[PDB]
Amino acid sequence: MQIFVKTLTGKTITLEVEPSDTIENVKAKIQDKEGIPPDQQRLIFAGKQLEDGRTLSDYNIQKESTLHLVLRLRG
Amino acid sequence: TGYVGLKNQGATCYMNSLLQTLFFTNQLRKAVYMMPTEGDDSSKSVPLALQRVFYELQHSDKPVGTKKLTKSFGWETLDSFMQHDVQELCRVLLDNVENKMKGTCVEGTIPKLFRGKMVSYIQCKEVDYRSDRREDYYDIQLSIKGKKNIFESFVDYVAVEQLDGDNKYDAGEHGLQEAEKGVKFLTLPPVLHLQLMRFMYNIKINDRFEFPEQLPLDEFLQKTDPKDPANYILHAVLVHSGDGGHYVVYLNPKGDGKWCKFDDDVVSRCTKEEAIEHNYGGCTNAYMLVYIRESKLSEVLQAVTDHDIPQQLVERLQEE
Repeated sequence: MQIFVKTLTGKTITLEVEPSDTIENVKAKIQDKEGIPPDQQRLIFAGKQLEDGRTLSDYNIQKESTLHLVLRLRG
Repeated sequence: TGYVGLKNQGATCYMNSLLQTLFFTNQLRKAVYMMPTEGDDSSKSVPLALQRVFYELQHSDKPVGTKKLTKSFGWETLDSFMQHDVQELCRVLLDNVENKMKGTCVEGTIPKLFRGKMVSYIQCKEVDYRSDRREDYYDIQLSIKGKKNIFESFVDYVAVEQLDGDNKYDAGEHGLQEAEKGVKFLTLPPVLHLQLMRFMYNIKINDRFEFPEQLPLDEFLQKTDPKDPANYILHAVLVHSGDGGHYVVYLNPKGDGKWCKFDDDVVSRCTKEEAIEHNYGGCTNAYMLVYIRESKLSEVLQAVTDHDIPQQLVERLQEE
């Protein structure tokens, strides 16, 4: 399915994903298209930050849903 | 100051800065107080810990501690000295409490305070095909690089995009097709949480970005309502300093405009200039912003007394 990922520029990129995909699988597709190393991605859907281990189906994520990519400011 | 600070276990700057923010969100704090915590198992109950920390920030005359709360996270004391992103915690923490509030007298609180809805509109440019998607949100990620202020940031957010080339839209029977995509806000929550995207790829954008003490966001709704215009008043500025670093929160708790600064154990009075303008940046700058909807300030920031802390809780807390 085609979901949407808003990048660190705010631009929407298209991502090709599967309800089976885990969040680490999704993060790698993002690295493949935006270059962001997975160790630094934080993806926000409906105010939930998605967890490495769960899949996209566990968040009712579907075609044309939109993820928001975010990095960290540690302190 | 009249307000108590919070001890830094080592790197809990992020937590103390949010714990203060969620504490002064009075309607939330009353709601945490009214949560059925039968003592549970302390080192297992995040709501109990939040009630402890909230109770003492309301009563103590000396810096409050965070030990039990980080315990309740399932954390060891070394995890108290790793640095962390304040917004990641808020996402994790408020999601925790939200589900812990289900089936209790306070269900719906966190979404009623913080949850808004947006609409995404997609229309093909060379075929007759349109689609819609409505998604809830508890925060808004605002772009920074190239935008001078918050106004230009919502303009960009609601601006119309070209889904083209390596990002054509999957228009069903029509296949991949060029299209336009546009976002609008259907509703904005009583407490608006704004995450400024102070990062490019971690470089950390330290540019000048100006936010105001009042924010009219009617221009970014889909249908404006004249029975509740969408003006938001600035409540909190979660300021980050670094590249790792340190976290501080500037707050006018009562919504009156008399601000204080919360640096872990030290709570200072300070001026508007020091909390707003001095935090535009251009190492120290706002990372997260809390605006409260003007129509709802009286309820959100209603004043909280010992009459709002259930007695069973005080007895549990005291005898401990």
